[PDB]
Amino acid sequence: KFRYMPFSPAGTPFGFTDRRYLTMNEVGYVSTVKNSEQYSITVSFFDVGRFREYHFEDLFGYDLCFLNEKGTLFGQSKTGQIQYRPHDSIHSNWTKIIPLQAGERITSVAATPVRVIVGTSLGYFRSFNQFGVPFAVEKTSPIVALTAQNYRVFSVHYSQFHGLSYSLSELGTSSKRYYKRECPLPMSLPNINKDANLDYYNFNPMGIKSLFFSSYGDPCIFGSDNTLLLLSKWRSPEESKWLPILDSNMEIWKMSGGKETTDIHVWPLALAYDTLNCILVKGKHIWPEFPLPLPSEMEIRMPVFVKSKLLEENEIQIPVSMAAEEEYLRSKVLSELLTDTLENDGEMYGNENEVLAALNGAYDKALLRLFASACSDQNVEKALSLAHELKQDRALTAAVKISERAELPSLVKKINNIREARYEQ
Amino acid sequence: FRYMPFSPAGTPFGFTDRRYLTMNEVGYVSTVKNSEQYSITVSFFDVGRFREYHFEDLFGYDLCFLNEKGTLFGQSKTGQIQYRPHDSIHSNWTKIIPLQAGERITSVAATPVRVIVGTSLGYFRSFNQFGVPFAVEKTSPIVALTAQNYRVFSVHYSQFHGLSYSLSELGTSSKRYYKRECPLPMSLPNKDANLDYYNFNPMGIKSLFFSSYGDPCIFGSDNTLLLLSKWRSPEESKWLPILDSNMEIWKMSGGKETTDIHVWPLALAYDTLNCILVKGKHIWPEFPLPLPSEMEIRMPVFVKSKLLEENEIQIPVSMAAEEEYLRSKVLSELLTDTLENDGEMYGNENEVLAALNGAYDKALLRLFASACSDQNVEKALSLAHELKQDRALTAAVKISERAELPSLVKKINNIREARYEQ
Amino acid sequence: KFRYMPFSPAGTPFGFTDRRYLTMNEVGYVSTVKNSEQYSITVSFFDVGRFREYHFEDLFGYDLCFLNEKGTLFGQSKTGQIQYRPHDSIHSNWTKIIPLQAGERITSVAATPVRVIVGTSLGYFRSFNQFGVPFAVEKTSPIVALTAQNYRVFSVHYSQFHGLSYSLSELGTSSKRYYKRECPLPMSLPNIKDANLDYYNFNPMGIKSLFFSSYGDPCIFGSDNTLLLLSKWRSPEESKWLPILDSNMEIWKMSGGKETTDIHVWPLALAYDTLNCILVKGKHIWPEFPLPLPSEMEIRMPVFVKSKLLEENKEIQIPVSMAAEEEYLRSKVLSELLTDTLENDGEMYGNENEVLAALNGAYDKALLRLFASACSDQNVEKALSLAHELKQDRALTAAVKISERAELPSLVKKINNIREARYE
Amino acid sequence: DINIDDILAELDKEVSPQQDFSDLMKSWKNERCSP
Repeated sequence: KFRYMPFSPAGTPFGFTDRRYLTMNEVGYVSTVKNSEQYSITVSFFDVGRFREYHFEDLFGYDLCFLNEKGTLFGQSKTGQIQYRPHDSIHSNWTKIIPLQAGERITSVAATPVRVIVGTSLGYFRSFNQFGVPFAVEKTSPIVALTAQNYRVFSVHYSQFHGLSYSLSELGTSSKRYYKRECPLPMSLPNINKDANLDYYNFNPMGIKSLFFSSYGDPCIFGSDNTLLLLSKWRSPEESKWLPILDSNMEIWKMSGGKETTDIHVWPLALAYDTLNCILVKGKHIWPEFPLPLPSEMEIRMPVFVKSKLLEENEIQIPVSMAAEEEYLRSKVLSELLTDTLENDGEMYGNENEVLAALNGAYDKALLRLFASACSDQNVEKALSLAHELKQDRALTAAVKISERAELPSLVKKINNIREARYEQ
Repeated sequence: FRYMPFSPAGTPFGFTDRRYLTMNEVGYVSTVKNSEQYSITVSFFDVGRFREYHFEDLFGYDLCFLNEKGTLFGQSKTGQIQYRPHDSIHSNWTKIIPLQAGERITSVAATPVRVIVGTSLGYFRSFNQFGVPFAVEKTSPIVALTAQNYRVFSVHYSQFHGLSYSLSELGTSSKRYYKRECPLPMSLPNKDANLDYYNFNPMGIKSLFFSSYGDPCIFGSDNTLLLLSKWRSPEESKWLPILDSNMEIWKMSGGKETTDIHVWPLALAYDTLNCILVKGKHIWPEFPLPLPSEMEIRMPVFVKSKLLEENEIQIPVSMAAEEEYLRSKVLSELLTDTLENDGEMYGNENEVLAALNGAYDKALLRLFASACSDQNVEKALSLAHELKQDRALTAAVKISERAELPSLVKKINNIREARYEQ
Repeated sequence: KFRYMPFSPAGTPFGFTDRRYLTMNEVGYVSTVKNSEQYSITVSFFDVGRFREYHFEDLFGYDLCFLNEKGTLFGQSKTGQIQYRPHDSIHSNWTKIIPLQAGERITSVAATPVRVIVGTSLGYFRSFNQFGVPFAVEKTSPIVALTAQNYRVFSVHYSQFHGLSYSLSELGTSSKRYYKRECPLPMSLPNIKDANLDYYNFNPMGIKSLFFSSYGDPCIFGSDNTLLLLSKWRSPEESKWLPILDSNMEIWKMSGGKETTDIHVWPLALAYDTLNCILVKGKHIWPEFPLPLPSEMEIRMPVFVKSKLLEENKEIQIPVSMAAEEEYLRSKVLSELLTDTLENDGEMYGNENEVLAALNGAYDKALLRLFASACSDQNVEKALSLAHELKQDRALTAAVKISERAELPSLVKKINNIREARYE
Repeated sequence: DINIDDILAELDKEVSPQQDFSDLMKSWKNERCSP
């Protein structure tokens, strides 16, 4: 019975308003409005300079739009048409009519500089390269959503018989390797038990706000839970795992200073290194309206906080040790992802070296603060562990100072032994 | 779920006293409901190899795996399993498995090397070619059991695990699982004959069977042939809908879907599916078994709407070129996989690969001429990259001249230089 | 619909009583009792020498308890409060409350000698250290059970959509290795008496219990009442769950063929070749506060046709052939796992080498009984195949002697060729 | 039913102080009851 409604990353429903948004890539937002029997397609750009906001009137009503720097992927699921429009006039707006069997509806269409992907409701995965040339076609689980960057291709699939799953993949030169094949995604699913939210569900039954790769290309998805999930160590599936790096719900409740504000809503756009690019919608319609607001860019925060204690202590007021814990964990996961990119994916921005160094410093300072807290607790064992997790000897001597001023001479000896082992190694 | 027993490519009675337990290249086990007894007519498409003996079955074995060395006969309810070797020297040994309350043999895969028995509960079971137990284990509810050359391949659906499949081959030390209960992408079914076959085969898999080389293949309720390409490489393993029998029958039908036509794939003869076309309400073959109508492989790249707009269905030259391109690509890949693992089991596979390279490059050059007609430099250039041999580059540059596109000429020349130089 | 409820290994509900076993295992059992609002938690250790019993009152009403030689992990799902109590008592009972979002309820708690694990209804996997220092928080398919033996942690990831799944991993002090990740767990959920449902209310999944083996192989006992062991768990390629016991059949066996009902094996822990579990012969499948003496039953390969036994009986008689086959399979699987552990993890007791040797002997002698059976059938080919599997060449001398006593000169010649081949 | 039990047996054929104590205890009983 389920309806495989076509959806595109960060796309918005029609609602009673004829204007909508097919997608809101950080490059640009594809605002489309149904006028008469056609649709006025405003291909807007958050960077108008390199890509001016060209408009074209579409009589085909292309529903699935996938914006990207090379171009945009305008296609209509019902017609099987994919009128990709390169932003460069050098390449024409190549179009193709995909074979659609009875009831086949294009669930999503991913567009990448390497190639273009098109998923069908029947599970018959399809994908063609640029300038409309066939690339490959196969059968997989019903494609739910399609987010791909370069060779990387993250595909989400769901069936009423297979369950929530995602076949993360990348274009191995020999063939399209699948880091994860129909792996069970741990993402939260929408619960019917709101009219605008349900309309969005009628538009996005999966309640998936958007699928967008990180600044480093890491799989990042955002949905009903109002939290951003990152598949850490995705390049190593054996050890890969999803992390709720950010939680828009609690983050908004925090920026409200304990003043729960239902009207506020967050719309994913992208992940700028550590800050999540996402519109902070402020209307009944959880999705942005034609006058698209500015992007709200918030740093990730480990959801290690309990609203009750934060309210009791109190834009929220947070205990110094509790904030230290969150900062420590975020620094750990961040630096981990930084080294992952720098080594497995390779250094790209160049500044990532300094980013990792600063993350190491923050990791160590948070460890030192928590170690001082533990010494205040006199838990010599807990403080000793905290000192052990230090990743630099400067923090080790700082912890020696903390213990000495904390009158922990035995623990100072333990730190001395720690450094002995470390620098002697 | 019904979890009715299923044999490789079998038919129900359809409110009748005659049916087939299974259909295979080896044969088709036509059975008559001989009162309480069952005149199981073991029909062989090559009776010369083995005599079609109409042994009476008192147990009414619902399940029946048919391998050239022996025709198995399993009974899900009673749990008794009659294995009747096709060789008189080998006697028809029988066994009774311990079935738990509700446990029912859903399918069976009897190989000459080994025997495998699966049940509704998912309690995987196995014996030797004579019935000596090999191993027993619990798995997902068994729904399909296809095995040849001890290549145990199986499907498993569950209300909780869902549709899945356990591809495996019995290594000497043990059975290495290529794809252990991985999620099968087969499209589950949602007229009267369709309801009958869903009562008999609610799973919707018209038949689970390996390919000519031995690659996993299957025909779902979607009426499309799926083959697990790259199965020998789990990371690269992918299911390929190598046939859409709907699309094929539609094309041969002159743009006219005809329900009465129904295909029944016993196996895949490399590039031409071994199948029986039955024209009747009942999708399964009836007692007057139609001749095996081996269907040529056709990648379902054709657009049905575009195909009928073009109009045996007239096919665009470019679209047919693309279909040949994809068919030869996927084939060549499968042949290479089988040859690096199984080798030239036929002795013709290397020549088939050479012919596939030739035809694949021919389709590439035809699409290259099409792209040159499109005057798209990067299109024809990408097509030039796909070329494998040097004569393809000569043809590409010659066509680029034919379309007065010197930029291409230069690009193909550079690629040709880099190719034959290194 | 399904309901996510806190679970602990082999736990028991309060039922009509005010006291229930929070959990039980080889190390011991912890049972709580309602006491004028305040709950009285009692921690009982099986090995008196190793540890000392202690009881404390729990105002938080912790429903989740994990027991391991090092300590205990008491937690309350509805509150998110988690308290660890080191058994040594050298270290204070560090305690903390995890962040529980609306509806986030702790599904179970896992204790590792170095790390700590907490599972939530939302699948928010959380990792703390022995002193409670957080490690990281991860979202995964909701985990219903969190067995953790030594450094080996076995989790049961189930979802309404992802279905039944399990992840096997040994975090260890370092070199954390994930043997398996949310792979489908081949177990059968209960069918949907009042006590059965209440336990299902107390255990929606119907998991009778969850634990590792004596040597440390993951062990599961679902509502089906079948003990499944992950053969070759150390190697994911050949990893496979093998039903080593079907409690219902064994009970019907020892009952003299009688279809007893009240009997309920309460899985406690799996000794090598033998299951330590309590037979609750009462309406309540779970036991009572006056915990009875644990019972021991040897593992059995489920290859007995109940119809065959019924026909034999009309004290249950088993054909020597079907018996011998069962002992063959049991010895085979036991030797497989024993060798795997011995080569992979050495031995905590030196006897295991001799145990494996005797098991190989029993394996060969079971092949020999079945070889004689085939010889009596004149299936010299089947008997030849049997002797082919024979591991010991001295047992092969026994087999050729049998063939001589079976008057199978062709057989005898075949086994002689086998003698020479093995000598080669 | 070829009786290999002898064959399996031979294939298996491949001063305990406790015993001394048992002998003592038997002897002591006999002494007690013996006239």
